Amino acid sequence: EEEEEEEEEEEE
Amino acid sequence: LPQNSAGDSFDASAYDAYIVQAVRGTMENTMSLDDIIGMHDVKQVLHEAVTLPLLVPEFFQGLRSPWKAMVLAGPPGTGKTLIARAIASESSSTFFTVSSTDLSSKWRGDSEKIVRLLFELARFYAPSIIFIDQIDTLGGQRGNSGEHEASRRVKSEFLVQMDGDSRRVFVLAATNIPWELDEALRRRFEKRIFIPLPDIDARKKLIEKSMEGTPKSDEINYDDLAARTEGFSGADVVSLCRTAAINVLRRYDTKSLRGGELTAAMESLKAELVRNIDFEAALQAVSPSAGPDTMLKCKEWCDSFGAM
Amino acid sequence: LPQNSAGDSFDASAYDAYIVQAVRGTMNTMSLDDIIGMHDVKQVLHEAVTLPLLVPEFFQGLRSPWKAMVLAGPPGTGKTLIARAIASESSSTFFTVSSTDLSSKWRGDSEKIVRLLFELARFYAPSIIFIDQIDTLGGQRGNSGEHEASRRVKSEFLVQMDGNKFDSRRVFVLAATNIPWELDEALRRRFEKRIFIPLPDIDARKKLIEKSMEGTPKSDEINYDDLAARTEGFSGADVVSLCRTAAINVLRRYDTKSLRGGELTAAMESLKAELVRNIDFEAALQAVSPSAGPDTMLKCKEWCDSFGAM
Amino acid sequence: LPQNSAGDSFDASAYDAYIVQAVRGTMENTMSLDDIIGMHDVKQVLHEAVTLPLLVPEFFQGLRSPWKAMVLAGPPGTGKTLIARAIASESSSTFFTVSSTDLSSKWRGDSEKIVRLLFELARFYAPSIIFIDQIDTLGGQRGNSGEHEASRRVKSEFLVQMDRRVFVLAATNIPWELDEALRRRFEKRIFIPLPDIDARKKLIEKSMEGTPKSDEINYDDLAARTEGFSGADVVSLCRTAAINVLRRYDTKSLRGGELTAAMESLKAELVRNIDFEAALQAVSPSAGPDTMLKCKEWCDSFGAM
Amino acid sequence: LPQNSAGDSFDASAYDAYIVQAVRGTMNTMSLDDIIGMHDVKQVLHEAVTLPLLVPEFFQGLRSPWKAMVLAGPPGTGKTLIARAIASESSSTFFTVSSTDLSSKWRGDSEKIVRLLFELARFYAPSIIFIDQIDTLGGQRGNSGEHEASRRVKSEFLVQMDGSQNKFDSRRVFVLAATNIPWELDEALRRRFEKRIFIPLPDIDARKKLIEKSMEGTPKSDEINYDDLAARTEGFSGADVVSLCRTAAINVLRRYDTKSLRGGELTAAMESLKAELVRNIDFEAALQAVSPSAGPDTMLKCKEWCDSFGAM
Amino acid sequence: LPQNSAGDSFDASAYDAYIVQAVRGTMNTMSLDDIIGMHDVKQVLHEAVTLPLLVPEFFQGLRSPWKAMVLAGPPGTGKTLIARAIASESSSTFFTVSSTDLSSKWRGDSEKIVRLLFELARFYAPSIIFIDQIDTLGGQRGNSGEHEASRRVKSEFLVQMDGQNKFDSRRVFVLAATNIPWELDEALRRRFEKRIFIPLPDIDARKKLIEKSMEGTPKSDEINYDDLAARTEGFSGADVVSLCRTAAINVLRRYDTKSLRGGELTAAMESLKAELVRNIDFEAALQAVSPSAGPDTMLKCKEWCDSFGAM
Amino acid sequence: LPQNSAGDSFDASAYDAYIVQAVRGTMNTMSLDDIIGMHDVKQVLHEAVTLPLLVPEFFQGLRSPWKAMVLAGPPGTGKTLIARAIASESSSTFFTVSSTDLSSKWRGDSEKIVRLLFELARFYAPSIIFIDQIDTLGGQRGNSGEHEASRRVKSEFLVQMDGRVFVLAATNIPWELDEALRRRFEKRIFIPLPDIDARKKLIEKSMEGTPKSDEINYDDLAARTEGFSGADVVSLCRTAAINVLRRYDTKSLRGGELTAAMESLKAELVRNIDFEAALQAVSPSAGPDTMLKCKEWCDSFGAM
Ligand SMILES: Nc1ncnc2c1ncn2[C@@H]1O[C@H](COP(=O)(O)OP(=O)(O)OP(=O)(O)O)[C@@H](O)[C@H]1O
Ligand SMILES: Nc1ncnc2c1ncn2[C@@H]1O[C@H](COP(=O)(O)OP(=O)(O)OP(=O)(O)O)[C@@H](O)[C@H]1O
Ligand SMILES: Nc1ncnc2c1ncn2[C@@H]1O[C@H](COP(=O)(O)OP(=O)(O)OP(=O)(O)O)[C@@H](O)[C@H]1O
Ligand SMILES: Nc1ncnc2c1ncn2[C@@H]1O[C@H](COP(=O)(O)OP(=O)(O)OP(=O)(O)O)[C@@H](O)[C@H]1O
Ligand SMILES: Nc1ncnc2c1ncn2[C@@H]1O[C@H](COP(=O)(O)OP(=O)(O)OP(=O)(O)O)[C@@H](O)[C@H]1O
Ligand SMILES: [Mg+2]
Ligand SMILES: [Mg+2]
Ligand SMILES: [Mg+2]
Ligand SMILES: [Mg+2]
Repeated sequence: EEEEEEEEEEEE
Repeated sequence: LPQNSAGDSFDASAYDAYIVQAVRGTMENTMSLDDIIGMHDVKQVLHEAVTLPLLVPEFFQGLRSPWKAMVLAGPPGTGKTLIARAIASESSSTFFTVSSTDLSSKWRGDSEKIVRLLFELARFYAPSIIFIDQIDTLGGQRGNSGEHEASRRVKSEFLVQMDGDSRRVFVLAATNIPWELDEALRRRFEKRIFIPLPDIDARKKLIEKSMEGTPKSDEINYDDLAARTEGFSGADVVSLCRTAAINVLRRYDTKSLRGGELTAAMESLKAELVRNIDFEAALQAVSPSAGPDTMLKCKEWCDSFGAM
Repeated sequence: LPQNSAGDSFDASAYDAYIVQAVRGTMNTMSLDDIIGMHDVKQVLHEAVTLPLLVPEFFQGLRSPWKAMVLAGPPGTGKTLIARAIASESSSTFFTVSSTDLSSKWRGDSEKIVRLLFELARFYAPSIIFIDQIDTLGGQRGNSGEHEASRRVKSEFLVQMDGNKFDSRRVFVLAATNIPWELDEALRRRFEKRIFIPLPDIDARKKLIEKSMEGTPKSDEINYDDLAARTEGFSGADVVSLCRTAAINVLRRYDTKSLRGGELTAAMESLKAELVRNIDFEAALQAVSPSAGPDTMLKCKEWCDSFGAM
Repeated sequence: LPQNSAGDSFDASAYDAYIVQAVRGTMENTMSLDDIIGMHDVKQVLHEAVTLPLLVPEFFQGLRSPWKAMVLAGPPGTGKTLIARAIASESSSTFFTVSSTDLSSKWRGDSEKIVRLLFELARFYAPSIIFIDQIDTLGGQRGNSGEHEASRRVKSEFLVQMDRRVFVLAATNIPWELDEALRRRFEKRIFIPLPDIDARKKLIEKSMEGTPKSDEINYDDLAARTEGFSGADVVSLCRTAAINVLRRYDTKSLRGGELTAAMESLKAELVRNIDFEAALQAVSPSAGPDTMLKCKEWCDSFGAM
Repeated sequence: LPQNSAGDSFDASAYDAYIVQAVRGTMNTMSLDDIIGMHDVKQVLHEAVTLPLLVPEFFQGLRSPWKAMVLAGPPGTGKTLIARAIASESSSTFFTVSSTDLSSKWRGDSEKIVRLLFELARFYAPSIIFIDQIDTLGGQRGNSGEHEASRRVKSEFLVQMDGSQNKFDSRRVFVLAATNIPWELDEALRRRFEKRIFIPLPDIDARKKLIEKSMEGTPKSDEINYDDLAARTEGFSGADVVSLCRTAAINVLRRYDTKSLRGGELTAAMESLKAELVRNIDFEAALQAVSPSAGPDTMLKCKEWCDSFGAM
Repeated sequence: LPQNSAGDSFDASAYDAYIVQAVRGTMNTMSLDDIIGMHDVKQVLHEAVTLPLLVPEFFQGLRSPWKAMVLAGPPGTGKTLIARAIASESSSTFFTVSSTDLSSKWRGDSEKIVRLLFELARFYAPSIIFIDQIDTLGGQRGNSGEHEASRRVKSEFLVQMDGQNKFDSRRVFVLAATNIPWELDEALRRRFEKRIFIPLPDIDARKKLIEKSMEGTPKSDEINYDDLAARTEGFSGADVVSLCRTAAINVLRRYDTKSLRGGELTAAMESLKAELVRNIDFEAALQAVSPSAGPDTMLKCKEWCDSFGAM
Repeated sequence: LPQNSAGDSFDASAYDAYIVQAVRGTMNTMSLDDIIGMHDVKQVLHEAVTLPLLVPEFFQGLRSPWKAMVLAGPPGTGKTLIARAIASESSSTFFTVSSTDLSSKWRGDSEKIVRLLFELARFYAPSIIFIDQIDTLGGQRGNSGEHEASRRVKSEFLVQMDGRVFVLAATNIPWELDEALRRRFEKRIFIPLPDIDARKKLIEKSMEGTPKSDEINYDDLAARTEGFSGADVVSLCRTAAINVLRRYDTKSLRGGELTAAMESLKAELVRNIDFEAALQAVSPSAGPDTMLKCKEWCDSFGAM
């Protein structure tokens, strides 16, 4: 019972 | 989920209870296809893809199977979300509406199941119509830089779902940046049409169609106001009409009267004509949201790749 | 969430707690008659906010009230002041969002805070949304260094801000900026009033100097015409700063770095009755210079005289 | 689940019911392999890999074992999925269909269970063909910058699970983004080219087999004027020709009355050669010649044709 | 997070853990007579920090206390020193913010740090914030090739530095900043920083008083003519006169032979050395061995800029 | 991050797991008398590292120890050699930083490496940080083609290097090395006190280097070190060792030793152990390698350090 | 583990009993002089492993004994053959390191194995270890979406590289190497394409079981295979073998009596036309661009 999410990274 | 015609039923069992609420959140007879002026080509394509399969469906068989997609592309103010409302009002078909925000969830792998539920519901209910607004979002080439991992599975679900059972769906998209589309997605949109700014004779009909219903003078020369715009975007002519109509409120100054006998002055200003001084004083205060190089870029792309 | 007029209640079930909190977190007593100048901005705010409450039998057909307005001009001229004066004089629900309420590190919250904002603004009242520094938020769309999650926010502002002949609840989106040539071409169309705001001329600085100096005891020697003619290119904020530096220059003549603790408040009682003399203005007018030379005023005037709808 | 041949049964008791549902939801409207124009080499490999071991199972014993993989690369519109559906139809092999929305797996540690159950169910029904469509997705670099901690398990589950006869097809538009360890597991990387001058005339003559053409036998001219048409555009050319046969009688003026006999006046109307000329002025190719050159260079560098 | 005075608390539930830690991580014996020169900066600090704590009934209305100051000058003089001097000799909490705290890998974590910073500085006290090296943080806003996340940091400073719309609940805050490149600030952020002040290189009397100040605590002779050292260091900055005195103080070690005695008889010669004075030979060799980090084009450009758009 | 003196440990909680490894990746028998010449460098390193270690009661207040040094000049003179020598001379902890360690993909993952490096240098013993080739890290700040992620690195150095300064906890000493000392900042030069310049050639130094490189058991007859010093004009400190190396390769390259096996294979290998070199292979070694450095760079660095350099 | 020379013995009771069993399973008359190219590699090995062990006072001090080398070139040259020839020619305990001898399921035991390997290398003899496929072992250290254990095993790798034991590298993709890894790699030599020597015997071994005519000349085919890798000759003979099948007609006619046509095709033997059509249809998967980038890398970061 371990859900998953999505995140946002920014790069250069 | 309501039942369709002929009393069938959908079995939404493998999906969570908030996906189906979103798709149900995406899902009359006021407007008509005569209120829009110009745009004969897209009206012909709509007439041969939406209306005429309903009357004589023993003709559209084999090679003459009806069309399956369309893209309206052009300058940002010429009227291409108006024709989606005009085809939703004047049809007997289930009309979905999907923007770019009814696809995203912060959980992994629920963004490419909303699309599959949308296409399965659009097949199951009716000879339906899907209207994906602003298709340049969820577009773009797939070998781009800075492209997220879920935002490629969205494009792959659109790619695998939009091909290949006499049930009809007619996905209709609208954009104003057409060159930023995928190479294997603008193959599926079998008709890519251009819409220009209105010419000298369309703008006179637009002036006369917006101005009717409001009492005016008989000394307005409409041909001068048609020949005097020269570059108005077709949604700015309505703004010129509104600034001409509200200018009768700025001639009788109401900023001095506050409460005292005002509501009878707003009756004496209720039935006052729109004279030519209103249009002459409204032409010096309305300018287009110009920069016609966007229109020239869209003309070049739709003259090198458009399939009317 | 609170209720509204007529006792209804909003049903916020599909949104998480920290989104409805971030929209709840963005919901003195000055009048519109203290803003110096800006007559046409007052006119559009008049016939777009005030008159649809008194007589709504007029604004029905072609005369539906305006739905947007963008102010544009040089920095420090009177934009956020007209926004706060509209929030203080009207009876509307007022939203003050900015570029930092619409951002979160999860995927799919930036384009849901906007949707929840517009749904509450159409549910509650004849409300007014005031988006500040919109040049940060809506840039040019087909650009070079654009992260993907800003395209969805610009698309959400494009979708929400134009939509049946029912649902006669009003929402008026007022926005301010000072670099207007960076707005998207699909978003510059929605703001159907794009008024320019100028730096004050030689007759609107006399009223400003007279307005900011009510309360402090001045002499009868100062002549406001010479002080209006020696300031050229001053903004509103610089004129207020000059009128502040004059009274602090009244303080700066006494050596108050010397007394340490003993009866300093008794020493500060002889100072709280002194008059602001002409010498203080002749010193403060050499102590204060404008903040920027004219290069954005001319560019904003060349923009709003070709693409603007006053 | 159903059973298999010879009366056995599969015991899928260690998985949840919804994983069995998600794999069972993927598993014959007759096409023929002669209904595809061009591409004799792909049919050659499909022949030697599917049809011959049914008939001569003694010849394929040791080192002459058949191929066990394939991946088709090329431009959009050249007919990759038609080969897969045609080899799905006219075969007694169990077909499958895997896509990237089928390995969704919102929970943790569950996508690899779907993949392993698929490859266990393929080696249960003894002939089997799997068609992983759009293998661009799930085929990123295994040490890439923005990647989850779960997709690498998917690629590792393939790379352990690719090694009872199976056969795995694929198809791509952008084949250069395939991984290096995922490339050498595929025994045959074939190119799919655009139609030449000879194939286009056959395609225009095959698509117009139902509607009556009369004298427009100038098919060499239509094979000459369509310069860079991508195979799936000449079908749009014939379709636009038939709808332009509809467009010459102004039908947007009638309102219900006489919209059957006039529609019977067009049911026998033959396609003149004014309509093909009016249809070449309103159909253009869907792209430019860029991705063709890029996939051509990638097949020249890596493609074991 | 600690409590403030008057026993209240702070409800930091809306922000994550590491943002609260990264704002908490930015939170004596100096005095404002240890700064030679700089009269008007001391005057502005005296009438915007120290006087409202004593007489709060005076500064009400038009005479409201200031809320910004930017120091602009050459890279030698004392700008970082005046911030620590006003931090020691006051009773307000001090926030040292550099440009390396407003930085995180994720999207939307710089502006939340700036928002939490200004909320904490308004919650605790009549505090002051010292943003050092402001020109690496707010540049121009419409340049060619800036990131799309530094723009939101500049917009967050623009929205947060003016505000507190309620005329009641007035809790004071004060932003201090230092720059070497003052012609590269945004035209909209330069308005909020009222009181732009130039800081010059030291004059003759400032050099003489600074030599007198730094050369106490170490015994010198009586043959040193300070006027010759004050008139011969023409063009020296503020942080080079201290280097001149340090070289002149270690030249009394360089004249003895300590490299020769390598360990053996090294602890013995150091015993008689700590009371040996410094004669004029050491200052002569220290003048011969130390040059300024010159190039006054930057001083000339910064002086012309703060003479055009400056407000003392 | 293993440990330090007195058994304490660091709390690397606020930093990621791929940054602390990149700072850990920045951490033999070279004598102090191996380097000839360079007396100013040895004097400053002596009075700033070794004498503060032994008697710290002398160094307080005005006589605080130094905190910086720049070694600027022509290429091939021995700056890295002085770095390694002062590493081996004391028991100090030696970090090494170039421009290829301070580069990552994500925005703001490069400004943390500098802060963690200085935090570890303060947390450990008296340590030496050796920033190599600083002409790339700190250039001019208000430049024309300055990247937006290279101004914050320079700002991090400016803020970190001057430091809330009294009761000095642990000494750190930061070196530098460059060939181009005019394309350097105006706020990073000032923080680098003791900026000094080192030249490549000297005739007694050239004589001492050919004395200190000659370890050949044969060739007691080619001692032309006066002529080897007169033909050492325009030669750097690196050209002399390669000159001795090409002399020792021309010892066995003057006589053809190819296809020598089967008959007297072992005797052909040990006869070159006493192969007497003469002026002929000496002259061939002279004409092998040319001085590939012009006088313009050395003249420009001398004209810079004569005007902006504190010895 | 067996005993070593000069009477010593290891007691590895501190470490695990399964890591030693994973390192003990890695401890002939091959080609001594059959490599007619790259005699400079023979010279540097002649002066690095043979000459400092016959006369150890000739390569000392200024004559510096080397410690590492990185072989770089095509995949058709003898990268394994040279290390195997020095292994079968010298009398040192040749170890080998691929990407398979370092992987374990537990955390904290993936770094101890290289410590045990270098300890056994120093303990047994003046050995020679060869890291096989270094191109996957060490890449970029400061990468992003890679897990942290690769950085830990590479830091343990750097912890024991300084220590006799002659490490040697061989790479096919050298441009993935780190800027800090290449400091110990003392020579990144440019290795060219090989001669005829061993491809002809692989042609002869790879066609057994298949009937062939007596008109095929293996010298002309083995002089035309300049640059083929190990599996590329197998691809050549597979193209010829399936060309024997595809020269006949079985795609057009189907069903009726295909058994006799297939048996007559199976009786058929390889001609010269099959190999001539195969050399123009088995084009190498090794494209003519990788050797160019290896040339630019050995010109840039190596000394070759
Ligand atoms: N041909 C037309 N006939 C009548 N009204 C029109 C026409 N074209 C534009 N309009 C005006 O345009 C307004 C609607 O905007 P429009 O239909 O242009 O959406 P759009 O701007 O195309 O959408 P987008 O912003 O995505 O481009 C209507 O209020 C209508 O007054
Ligand atoms: N027309 C005006 N009448 C009276 N005061 C004014 C006027 N214009 C500006 N001011 C003064 O200027 C100060 C700041 O005005 P305002 O808040 O509009 O700046 P701004 O334009 O919002 O700044 P920015 O351009 O950075 O958004 C106010 O304190 C106000 O007193
Ligand atoms: N060689 C061919 N023979 C018969 N039909 C063809 C051929 N080439 C293209 N077509 C037509 O082109 C259309 C597209 O086919 P298909 O979907 O296989 O293209 P695709 O490029 O494989 O799709 P995708 O872009 O998803 O890879 C089909 O409807 C088919 O009628
Ligand atoms: N006005 C002054 N009075 C006394 N000492 C001064 C003065 N100005 C500078 N100094 C001396 O200069 C040294 C360093 O000054 P400081 O650190 O303030 O420079 P800075 O403002 O940081 O310059 P930058 O910000 O460009 O690096 C201090 O040790 C201080 O003793
Ligand atoms: N002054 C010197 N004293 C002793 N040895 C020297 C001297 N100069 C050069 N050498 C010798 O020359 C060799 C090259 O020196 P080094 O490796 O330091 O080059 P470098 O000075 O770092 O070059 P660059 O400054 O261009 O980076 C060293 O091994 C050193 O032994
Ligand atoms: Mg629209
Ligand atoms: Mg404002
Ligand atoms: Mg396909
Ligand atoms: Mg400073």
